[PDB]
Amino acid sequence: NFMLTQPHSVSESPGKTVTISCTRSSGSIASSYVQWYQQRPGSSPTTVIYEDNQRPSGVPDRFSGSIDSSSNSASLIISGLKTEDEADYYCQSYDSSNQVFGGGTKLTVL
Amino acid sequence: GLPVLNTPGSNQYLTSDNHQSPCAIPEFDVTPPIDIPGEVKNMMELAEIDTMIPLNLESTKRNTMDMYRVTLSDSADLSQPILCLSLSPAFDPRLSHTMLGEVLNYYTHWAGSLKFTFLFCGSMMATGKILVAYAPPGAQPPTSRKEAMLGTHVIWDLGLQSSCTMVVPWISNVTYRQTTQDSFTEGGYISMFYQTRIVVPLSTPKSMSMLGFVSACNDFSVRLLRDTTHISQSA
Amino acid sequence: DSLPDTKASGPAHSKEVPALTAVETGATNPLAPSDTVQTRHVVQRRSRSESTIESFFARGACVAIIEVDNEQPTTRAQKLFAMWRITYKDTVQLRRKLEFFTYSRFDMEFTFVVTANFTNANNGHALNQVYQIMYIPPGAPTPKSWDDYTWQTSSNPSIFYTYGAAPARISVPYVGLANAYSHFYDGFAKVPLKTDANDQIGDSLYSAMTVDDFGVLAVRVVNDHNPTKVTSKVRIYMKPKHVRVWCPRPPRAVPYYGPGVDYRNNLDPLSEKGLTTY
Amino acid sequence: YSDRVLQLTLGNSTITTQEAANSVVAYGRWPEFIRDDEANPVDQPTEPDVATCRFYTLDTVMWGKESKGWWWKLPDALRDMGLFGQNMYYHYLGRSGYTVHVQCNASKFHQGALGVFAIPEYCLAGDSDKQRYTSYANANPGERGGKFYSQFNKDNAVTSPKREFCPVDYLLGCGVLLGNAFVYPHQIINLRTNNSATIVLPYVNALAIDSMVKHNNWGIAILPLSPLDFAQDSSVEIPITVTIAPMCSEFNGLRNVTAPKF
Amino acid sequence: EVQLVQSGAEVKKSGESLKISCKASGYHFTSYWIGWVRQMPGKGLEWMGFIYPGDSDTRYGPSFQGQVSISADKSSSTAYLQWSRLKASDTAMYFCARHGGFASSLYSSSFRPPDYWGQGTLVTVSS
Amino acid sequence: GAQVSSQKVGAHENTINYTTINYYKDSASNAASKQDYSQDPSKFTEPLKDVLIKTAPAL
Ligand SMILES: CCCCCCCCCCCCCCCC(=O)O
Repeated sequence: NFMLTQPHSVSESPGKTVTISCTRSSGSIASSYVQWYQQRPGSSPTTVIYEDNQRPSGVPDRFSGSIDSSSNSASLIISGLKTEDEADYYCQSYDSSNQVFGGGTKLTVL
Repeated sequence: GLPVLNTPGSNQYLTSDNHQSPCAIPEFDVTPPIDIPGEVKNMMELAEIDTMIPLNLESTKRNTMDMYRVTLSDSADLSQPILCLSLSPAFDPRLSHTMLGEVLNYYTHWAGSLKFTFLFCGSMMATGKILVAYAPPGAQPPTSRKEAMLGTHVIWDLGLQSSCTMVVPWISNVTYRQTTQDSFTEGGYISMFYQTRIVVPLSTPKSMSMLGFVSACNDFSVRLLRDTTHISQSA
Repeated sequence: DSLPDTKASGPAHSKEVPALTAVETGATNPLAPSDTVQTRHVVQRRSRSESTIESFFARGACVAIIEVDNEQPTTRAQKLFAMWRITYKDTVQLRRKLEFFTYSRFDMEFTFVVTANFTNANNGHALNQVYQIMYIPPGAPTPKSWDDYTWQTSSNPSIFYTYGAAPARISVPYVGLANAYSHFYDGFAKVPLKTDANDQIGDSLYSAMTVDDFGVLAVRVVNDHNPTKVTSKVRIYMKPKHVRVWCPRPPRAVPYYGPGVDYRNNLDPLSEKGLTTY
Repeated sequence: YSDRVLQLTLGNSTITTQEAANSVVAYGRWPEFIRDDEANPVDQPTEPDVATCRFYTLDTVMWGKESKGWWWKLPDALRDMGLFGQNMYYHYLGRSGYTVHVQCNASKFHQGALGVFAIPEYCLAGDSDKQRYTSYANANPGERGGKFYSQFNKDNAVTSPKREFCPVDYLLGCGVLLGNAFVYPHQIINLRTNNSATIVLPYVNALAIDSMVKHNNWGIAILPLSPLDFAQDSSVEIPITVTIAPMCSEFNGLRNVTAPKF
Repeated sequence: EVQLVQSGAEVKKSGESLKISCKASGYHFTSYWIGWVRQMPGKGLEWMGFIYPGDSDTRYGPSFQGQVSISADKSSSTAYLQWSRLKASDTAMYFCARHGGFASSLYSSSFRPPDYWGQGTLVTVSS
Repeated sequence: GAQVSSQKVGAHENTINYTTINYYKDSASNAASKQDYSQDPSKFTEPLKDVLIKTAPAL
């Protein structure tokens, strides 16, 4: 029915700043809240952002979530990238009854 | 001191009631209006505007643009009608979905006069005459010009002015007719026949279309509001 | 207030021809029955009082059905507080009535009808319930639990309705941003630019002026949970008042599909009928 | 003098017709500027007058036996028309009326009829399951305009959806029967009576002044009510030309230019 | 601590039925719903079900109607994901999730997604 | 500060007034008066620039 498109991929260097996006495609964006999940190489998924304004335990403040209601796009800004940020990031949602994952974005830090 | 007595009907909710109620947003700063062109103050103003009638509604013409146009030709037999309608503006399938019919379908009763306007969309070199008649009910529906010419009729001559208007006067036994299908308040019959025929010279199209319009006169009105059957919602 | 009378007419034989006209001009020939046939004098007493805009729109139409439950917050499917998006497009009747016109300007009246029922017969114990209906304009915090701080309603309007009483009712003024509500909007909210990094930056929904146009209504049950689940529904009825409209439009002819003007399913409204059949 | 003949002159442009039915003023209102008691913005407006209030001629389209119709939108159709377009793209806000003149001429042995309608807030339907999904580029053709279709064919593309309108001729492109379209300001070009149609459109909107790049006020739809036919020849076709002139134009919020992506 | 523990990699031959478990620690298991998520190699995660012992809602995948089933056991504080007939396309990594609670809404506002995950289980055939 | 108006009597027994008072400051709380009157539809039926009498030719 609908998808959560994401940018192709990003390759950066330590100390850089990036904004990973995720564009919703159905349902009122302002109703449900998008999320973010980090999967480091050979590791299980972890929760880093949800509700658009709540952050889970153990997440450094370097990661912050934000939204754009008009464009139906959610953003994740990382300031001062680190070599240990190497991972895949998925944007997750819960529309009214089920969860839909995104296409996944690969971030590379040299 | 509150010596009051409660009467029947208290604490009920009637959807058509006209009582007051508190304001949820007191002291709101309403935006002043402006003069937007095209204000409407009565629904009948919409019923007084000409709109095309889907006259054809044949098997392969319905739900296509061909339903709005009636074909005329110089080779058609002169002894048979061009079109036939029943004067039931709100129920007849042809008149149901016109602006007049759409407005009427929200009301149960109607009364007044109607206008039928026909437009000839042939070539400038085509010419002819046509007879359009209206027969109040109570007799055999007209089937030939010999019977149609007895009732109300207008003889239309095709010339520079390509449109002719027929007025269906208000003739009824009841003050108001019903918008549903009912024989007790049936409206009448409308028919069209060739008088003479369509004549064209050489190297001219021999068949052409004709369009029809319907609208209400200035003495038309409806009086009891109801719901419409033209819109549905599934589970 | 009454319609014009009918003037008596006699035989006509004249150089002036009102029957003929030309619809190409874009005008409707304003004929009367006296211009084509002989007529008698009739004093007219019928009136168009029922056809006015106020009379046409002076009805309450259901627009939503909100369901809430009263149960322990960790026992069953937890849906014990709802949040309805204010809009008249959830139904078809009132939407079609309103969409006869392009712009409108009116006050509105809301009426709430609440009904409840049991779901299990094990106990049959439950006391009278009280319902809270809080209006949350766009940008205000939205409750995320049935008993969080947001329900303090410090500045949000709120209605406390006790089950069994007369239906709740309130009135709202014209709260539009412009000088009249726009039933149809032929435009976008964002415009892509040549300098944008990617096309998705400027993307927007066609015919959608704004998101969160009017806000939401939050509904809950103030009472704590009884030993048995109790389910109830809230029905909302809207009656326009002091109505002005502009720019009439043709009415909808095919089933609605979404909040836009799209059409998918039927597209065949008219039925078959012979050309020369009465 | 007769309504058969007519002349129009705006700016440095003139139009003449010898078989015009009559002139239609939509809703009986002539274009006018914003009065002091209705002006929302406080900036000093710009009123080019002659530089922008003139007749611009759009590209000619060809009318055939199998053509279903054409539709334009305003002020979108005039976005590239010289100083009017420059002012539209250089200002945040804009307002103007229009004078639409449709041109179509044929011999006395031709037959047909065109229905010219001026539709305010002329929303159109999409071509896919997704609702309100048409893109900005595909909803603003420009002077090229668009076309109607005889039937609805849902877009089955899975990747790279077209995101285009799919108007249906008999539904007027917005889910309403075409027969009722005459409630809008309109004229009919019946080849046996007249060869042009003139409509004067005032500024119609819910606001005193509104953005022009984002919102289209009026929509012009031309549908053949009766199909063309000349000499029982299937190859016949005649052109249709549309001329539009802004009236009482004024723009309010100045800034750097806008460059929409098409 | 509030955590979910799954079994390590599991191997079964094609055409057989496989069953994996997800056990909770430090709290009552059936406080809230349990969701099962799949991830084929190199692809994004996908839904499999969101179940709860009150009705055992085995909400199957659209293309796997009946094959994938879920259940919960209060006694062992563990939930189980079951396949009826394995296929070559079921080779993926499976994670069990759960939200701490806070869900009270009929609609998206407070019908929440999980915030704690298991370490995952891998289904393959050694070669 | 009440307002008295005349009713349009339809059925007679065998010139009748009714009273109305507003109790709320906000105008949105008032009930509909339903005393409005219609207008001329010429803006829709005859939007022509040079309006011509019906008896005269349309062209
Ligand atoms: C408490 C809020 C009251 C709201 C009452 C309902 C009013 C609905 C009127 C139609 C609104 C049309 C949509 C906004 C205009 C636009 O699309 O730009």
